[PDB]
Amino acid sequence: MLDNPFIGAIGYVNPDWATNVISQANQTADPTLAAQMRKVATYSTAVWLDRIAAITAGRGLRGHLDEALRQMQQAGQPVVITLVIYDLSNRDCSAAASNGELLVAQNGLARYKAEFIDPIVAILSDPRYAGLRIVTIIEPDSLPNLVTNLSIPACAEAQNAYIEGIRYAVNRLRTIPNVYIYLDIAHSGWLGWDNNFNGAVNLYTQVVQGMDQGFNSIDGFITNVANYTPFEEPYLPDPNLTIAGQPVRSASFYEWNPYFDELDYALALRNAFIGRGFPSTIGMLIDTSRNGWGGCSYGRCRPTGPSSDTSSVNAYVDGSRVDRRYHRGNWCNQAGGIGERPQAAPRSGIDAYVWVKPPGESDGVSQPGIVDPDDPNKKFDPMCDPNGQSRYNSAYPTGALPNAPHAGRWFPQQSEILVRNAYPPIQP
Ligand SMILES: [Li+]
Ligand SMILES: [Li+]
Repeated sequence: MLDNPFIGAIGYVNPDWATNVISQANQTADPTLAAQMRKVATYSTAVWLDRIAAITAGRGLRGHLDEALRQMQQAGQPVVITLVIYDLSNRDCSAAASNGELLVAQNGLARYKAEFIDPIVAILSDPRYAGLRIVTIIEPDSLPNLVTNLSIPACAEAQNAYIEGIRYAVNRLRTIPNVYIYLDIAHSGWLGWDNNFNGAVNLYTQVVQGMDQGFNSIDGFITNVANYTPFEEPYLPDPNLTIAGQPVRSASFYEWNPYFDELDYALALRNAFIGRGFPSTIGMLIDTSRNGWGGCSYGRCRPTGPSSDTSSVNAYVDGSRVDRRYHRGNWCNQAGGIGERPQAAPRSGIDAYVWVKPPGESDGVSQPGIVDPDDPNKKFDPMCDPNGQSRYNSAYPTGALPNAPHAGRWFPQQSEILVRNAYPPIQP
């Protein structure tokens, strides 16, 4: 088993996502933007298994793996395909409701094992796929809730199902020698504060220690999945820098969080886990699909230096940060930009920047009253309301784009914004 499956392999290109991108390009008036959209279709994005039906619907898990085999044969190089394992019972427990089909009180954990993990593992175990490198991102938006959100009944009730579900998933996947396993561990805007950071290190250490292979059960962690947090905040490199008698991390946008970006956060976690007994062979992934923050939106353009306004902490930080969101918890349908293209080992400790969330796919429908005919479990979330306030802090707008289709469906307007705002800009 490789130290890093992204070294010496080319990323899987999902033809179903790429078809949507190319269709968008053909509907794009601006010839420059259209050529950029066309180029985006050539990059590697992850295949999400977000419900039991995803295993067989359309080309299905087998179909994507067969396609990966074809790309491998054509390229004469190993292909690395990324899969997102995302169907825990009481999924996304801190949200008032989730699109996830399984509930703890309705045999959720048992069905997670028997109808979701087991058939996936049976497919991935097929000797036909032995030559691929298969990366599995384990359960976004799960464990970090057990650090910060246990006051919420759906999270407190989900504790064992999350722990036992994730242990089961990893234990079974570890029986397949070409599967590389990365646990999702949120992003800096969730677990950066000292108490959350230490609580997460404790929690994940306990979860992994209880797996069959202990600290050898996983290959690393991933941050920023489907989020927009920059990998680097180059004009705020020092969270303790004094402006107007106060450190810049005291700004309203950060609320004393010592981590402004995913590189610092991911590497700090990696060192902390190594300190707890994880082998130094662990590596971190960062989802850079939508965190470039080029172009202009939310009343600002990308900064090109520290703010000249040193009159207040907030003025300085707000003029210096590349993350332009109104509030760090604004996760739905943001007017961001595509980030760094997928690339292996960009810094020591980082296995790769990857695109897990596929750019252009919606984070959620933008108003209630509209049922998804193809998924009865998809539901409107107020964080996607373009006319609403953040639920995490109602002083701030959601920043969500209007006219969004249900989660996972192609979102023409956001796709154009994401490409136009790409950083570095897309090279057609
Ligand atoms: Li490694
Ligand atoms: Li930094």
